[PDB]
Amino acid sequence: TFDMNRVIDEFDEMTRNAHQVQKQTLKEILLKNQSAIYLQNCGLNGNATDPEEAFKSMVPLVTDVELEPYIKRMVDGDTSPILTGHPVPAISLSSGTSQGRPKFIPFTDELMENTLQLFRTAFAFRNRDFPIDDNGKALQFIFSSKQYISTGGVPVGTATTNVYRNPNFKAGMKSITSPSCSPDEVIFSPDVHQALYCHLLSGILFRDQVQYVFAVFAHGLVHAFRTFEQVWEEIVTDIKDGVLSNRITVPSVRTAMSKLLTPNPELAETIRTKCMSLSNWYGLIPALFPNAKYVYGIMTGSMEPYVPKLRHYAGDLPLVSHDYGSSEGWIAANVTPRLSPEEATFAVIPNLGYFEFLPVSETGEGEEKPVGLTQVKIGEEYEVVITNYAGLYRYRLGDVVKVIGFYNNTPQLKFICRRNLILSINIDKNTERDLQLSVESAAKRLSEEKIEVIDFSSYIDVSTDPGHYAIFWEISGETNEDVLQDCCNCLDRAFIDAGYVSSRKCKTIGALELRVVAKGTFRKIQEHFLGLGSSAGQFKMPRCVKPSNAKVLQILCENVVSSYFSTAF
Amino acid sequence: LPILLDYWPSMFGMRARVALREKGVEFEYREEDFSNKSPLLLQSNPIHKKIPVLVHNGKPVCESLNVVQYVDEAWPEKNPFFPSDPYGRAQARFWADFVDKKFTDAQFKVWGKKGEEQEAGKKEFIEAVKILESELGDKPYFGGDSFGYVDISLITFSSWFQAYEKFGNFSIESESPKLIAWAKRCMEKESVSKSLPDSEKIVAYAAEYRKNNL
Amino acid sequence: LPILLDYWPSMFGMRARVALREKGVEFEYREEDFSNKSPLLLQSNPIHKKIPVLVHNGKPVCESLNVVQYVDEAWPEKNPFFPSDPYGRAQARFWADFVDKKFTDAQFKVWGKKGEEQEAGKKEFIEAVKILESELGDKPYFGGDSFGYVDISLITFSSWFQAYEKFGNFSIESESPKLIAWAKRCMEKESVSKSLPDSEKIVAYAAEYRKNNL
Ligand SMILES: N[C@@H](CCC(=O)N[C@@H](CS)C(=O)NCC(=O)O)C(=O)O
Ligand SMILES: N[C@@H](CCC(=O)N[C@@H](CS)C(=O)NCC(=O)O)C(=O)O
Ligand SMILES: CC/C=C\C[C@H]1C(=O)CC[C@@H]1CC(=O)O
Ligand SMILES: CC(C)C[C@H](N)C(=O)O
Repeated sequence: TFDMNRVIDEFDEMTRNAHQVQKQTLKEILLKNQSAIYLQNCGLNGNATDPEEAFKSMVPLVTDVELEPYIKRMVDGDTSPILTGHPVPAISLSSGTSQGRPKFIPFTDELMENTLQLFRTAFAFRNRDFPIDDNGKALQFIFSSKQYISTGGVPVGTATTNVYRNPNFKAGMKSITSPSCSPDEVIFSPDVHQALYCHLLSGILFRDQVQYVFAVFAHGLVHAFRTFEQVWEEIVTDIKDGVLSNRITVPSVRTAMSKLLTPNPELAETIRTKCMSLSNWYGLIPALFPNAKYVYGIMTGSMEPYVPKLRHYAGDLPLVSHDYGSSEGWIAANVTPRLSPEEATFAVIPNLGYFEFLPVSETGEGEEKPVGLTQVKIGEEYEVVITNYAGLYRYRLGDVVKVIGFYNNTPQLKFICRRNLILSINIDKNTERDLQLSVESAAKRLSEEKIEVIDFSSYIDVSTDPGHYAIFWEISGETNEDVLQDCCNCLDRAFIDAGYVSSRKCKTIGALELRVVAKGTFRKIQEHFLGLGSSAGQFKMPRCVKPSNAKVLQILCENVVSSYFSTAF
Repeated sequence: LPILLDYWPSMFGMRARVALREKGVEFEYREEDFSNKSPLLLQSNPIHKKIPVLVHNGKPVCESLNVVQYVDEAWPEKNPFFPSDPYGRAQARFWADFVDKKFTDAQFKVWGKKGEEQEAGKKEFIEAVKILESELGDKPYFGGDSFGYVDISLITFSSWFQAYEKFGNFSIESESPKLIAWAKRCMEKESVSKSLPDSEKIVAYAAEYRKNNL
Repeated sequence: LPILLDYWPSMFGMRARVALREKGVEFEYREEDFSNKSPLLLQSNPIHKKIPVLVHNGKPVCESLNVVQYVDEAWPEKNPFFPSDPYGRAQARFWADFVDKKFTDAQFKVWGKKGEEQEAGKKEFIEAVKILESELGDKPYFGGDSFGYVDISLITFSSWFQAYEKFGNFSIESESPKLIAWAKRCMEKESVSKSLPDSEKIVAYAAEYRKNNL
């Protein structure tokens, strides 16, 4: 049960207990999982009285390539347990690549627990700094409308979908958020670009009680608002006649929205008046719900360029930087949210995992060995290595972060990070160029509609005979299928290489499937990633999914706003 | 500086713009109000009064396919649309003539007329896109091993494909896919990717045309 | 030897014959029965099944004007049909398009029709011959300093001049002596003195056509 003072006190006690709870986090992870086969090869059994020392002297650091076959083993019909343990209820993907290729990680109910608490805690310190009305609401551009099922019959998933469609999500978040404007089915609408418009419209619906505007990211926010600049007159029309735009085709959201609609002409006079009154839409956000106390989102790292466009939108409204973690392990809360984005820092919550740091202090890089978290050095930058319930045990995520200070005894983290970048050579390609060129070729049938392609992805399905390619697309508007069908053909026609030519012309690799997905999917991916625990080197999204990639994958299937197999061929 | 007399939905004006931009000319476009055909246009073709019209050396160059061969011959050093043999040239010209007859009239029928006229036009264009699909066979383009003469000739019809799909209430793609398929392939050329206006608008122009004449 | 599929009263087929003969190319003449089209006509043109069609190097070329350009491009060594410049080949193409359509449509209403279509047709033909006389400015030929492209395009309508003189009841010569006599110059050439059948035969033929279809 969420309250302000007790949780912050316990959080104070806890951050001050940083060593014990960290050490205990280690013990707990391993108590739960003394059985890991990874660990068998390492010599573990638990207990003893040199545990921490034994773990750190006996267990080698690991990369995405090496963790790939094992969680892959878990996901594909070998429903089996491995690097963590339990076949997990879901699996993630990780930005940057595993040699150009897919990265799999386990999701457990622990990951849901950390989730509520960090936000339990987060909202508490922020509402400590930005107190909300206990009867108002929030404009949250959040989505987890999609849920794919892996080929072994096992769920593999995003942080969003798995949290939002989690059984404990609704009851758990009931007390620590202002109630969502959107009915869950539209949030979970098989069409989230249309649902996004419905979301624009939903948060817009209860503005006067609305206490914050939220996206995980500033870029998410700005995406919403440039779109706002595009569609406000249409929204006026839709909401006005009590009849929704012909833009909207999926019946359950249409069903829910008709439940929301009756004809109301006066207010249009209002919105039109205010909206045309602005100077280049500056300060749009306080214009919509003028008593929102904040704009909330991740403001650091590769999102720093999106803080300003958003600031333009935010006007003089304060920007509060969001905390930092993902399914791969939670890292740190901002408990002083009143701090500006440029100075925003996030302090580590210690039972979320057992975390260690490799110093770059020598040159670049530096053959120094990992030292503890309160053993880390102020002002210096270290790489995060993660041990938690997410499949990570002493795992190199590949990201560099800086110590600005300590809140009591737990250290304060800063990100000036962006790409976790080096790469290696692939096989979800059909080169980066070939795939990218491909979307380019196909997307211009859409360009004819005054729309540009925002983002794209892909996938190898080998449950099917023959197996098939799935191309995923993020565009700026609803359209017809015919052009999208057309597009899929071009995705196929853009793969200029002779090889692909052999199979699909013969047909021993099946017709590519274009499953068009809805707005914000790749936004779901960026938002989950930069927030992901390590250091904002977290944004080069892998472009085609081998069976071993997941975070994009849960998000794969359910918002097929349409999905097709080439009627050519 | 080449002056082009053009019309936003002219598939033919588009033949001109695509041709020129395919080559390497920087040129100016002037939009026509065919209710008020220009002093320079009425001097370019005082009887047809039709576009596209490219003006070079103060010499009016008229008719779309005429204008694109003009494109070839006015800058003969970089991007040829024909191949080297005379027979290949006659094949490409052959097929450009193909683009211009039963193909153009049939689309004219599918978005311009209805009923007894419509289905005639509908089976005509499916037939056309089928002989088309047959001769495309495999080639990335049409008139050479690269972006060709008639590539320019028939690519420009692929923004009206939306128009045809809707009033026809068809889908010209499950009957002959490699065609539209080749089209969004040809859209990657900066020659057509900046010369051709939006198809919802093109759709809407045929909608205006239809609403006028029912 | 190149193989021409043709039709003896066809003006367009005469255009082809004219081109090869103006050159010096030795070719074999073939008459097609549209009632009983030969295997090669069917195997060269699966779609239009129309004449003329020349088989050369085992590759088929169809349409008369295509042919002529095919003939110029394959034999560019002795008597060139087009000017060297882009802009003159331009005008020639422009004017080759003019006689093939409006002049051929108008003429089509003259010999093949009755009543109002024939009267309006008469007006169209004399206006069009008036324009041809005007563009000609007053040139001896059309397409180059010697016998040219659009001369070749138009000259085969001179074998039908007589049929237009009879059915349209007009003298294209008292109104434009320059075009008929443009033809009567060009008639001194074996390309026209051996390609265009007697105008008597075309007159009896077209009159026969008007007997067959009502
Ligand atoms: N084959 C011609 C067709 C051109 C044509 O018919 N253009 C029409 C546009 S539909 C035009 O300019 N009409 C003049 C007018 O509408 O007054 C070309 O490619 O230029
Ligand atoms: N573009 C062709 C079309 C000509 C055309 O229709 N020619 C007549 C010969 S006089 C023809 O072949 N008609 C075929 C038929 O009667 O079905 C050309 O100019 O040669
Ligand atoms: C523990 C937080 C779980 C919910 C987190 C998600 C949000 O609702 C904002 C982003 C955040 C992800 C992040 O902090 O990395
Ligand atoms: C945990 C979620 C609510 C948000 C998370 N950053 C994601 O996009 O997956």
